Amino acid sequence: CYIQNCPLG
Amino acid sequence: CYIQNCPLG
Amino acid sequence: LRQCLPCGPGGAGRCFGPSICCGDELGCFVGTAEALRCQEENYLPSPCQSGQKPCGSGGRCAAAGICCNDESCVTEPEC
Amino acid sequence: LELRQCLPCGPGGKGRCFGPSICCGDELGCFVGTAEALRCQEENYLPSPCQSGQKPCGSGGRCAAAGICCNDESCVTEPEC
Repeated sequence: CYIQNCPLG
Repeated sequence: CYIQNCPLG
Repeated sequence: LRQCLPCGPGGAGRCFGPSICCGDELGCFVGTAEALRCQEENYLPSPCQSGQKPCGSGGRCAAAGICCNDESCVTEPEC
Repeated sequence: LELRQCLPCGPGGKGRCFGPSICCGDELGCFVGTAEALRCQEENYLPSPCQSGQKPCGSGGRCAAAGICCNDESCVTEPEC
């Protein structure tokens, strides 16, 4: 996932 | 030209 | 104001800026060979502006969900 | 933060996804919602975080192609690339 868009974080 | 960067007017 | 030089895949897109060639059935090329001809628009005396549905920062809707102005494309859902 | 590049994409996989629909290659340009960007939608299911390219630029992302700066939703001109 795109770091900017990842679940949890 | 691009309206934005023409000489515009 | 006219739609700028057509560009890209069988001329089926329109220049949204010097290096940005978008199209409904195409999406956007920001800075590819598809978008090389848009540089020609810069030596046409007539002012142009592609798109109809404005969005963003004096951008129109370039292609499905993408809003482009003369220097950037952004995902815009209401586009 | 030490992330992996995201899925490659575009012509001959020469490009890296910078967001769901943005496939940019250093010597390619940027495909934003074109066919070349198809693979970039798969990155969304991968559970690990990724971030493409180095020189971090602008709105939040980083230099994707020659003088272009994309984050995960936008590509703008930016010669600081």
